[PDB]
Amino acid sequence: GSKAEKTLGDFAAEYAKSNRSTCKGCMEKIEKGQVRLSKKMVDPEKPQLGMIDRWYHPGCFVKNREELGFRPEYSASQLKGFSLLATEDKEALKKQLPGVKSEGKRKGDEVD
Ligand SMILES: [Zn+2]
Repeated sequence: GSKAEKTLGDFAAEYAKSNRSTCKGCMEKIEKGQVRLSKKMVDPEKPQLGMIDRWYHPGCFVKNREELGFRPEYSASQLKGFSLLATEDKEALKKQLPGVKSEGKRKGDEVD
């Protein structure tokens, strides 16, 4: 099967469908109807349950980005489903954690 271009295959973004998600970045519950992010990794406080989709707030996932293992080549523009958020949230995620384009992600010479 073909490789993905919208995600690096390690972290995700969506609106919070529920208050059942809790931010591991500060240990407070994530609010329904606003953005929530997660990373896939084995939980370091309970490794026995294996790789989980560990949830974080829009501020907190940037605060621990370097613990989560982000690099500029694959910032918030490489989260799952990021493109389906509102334009103001897509801008605000990049404004805190922006991705490098110099790899040739969009030159204006792809489909044009
Ligand atoms: Zn938080």
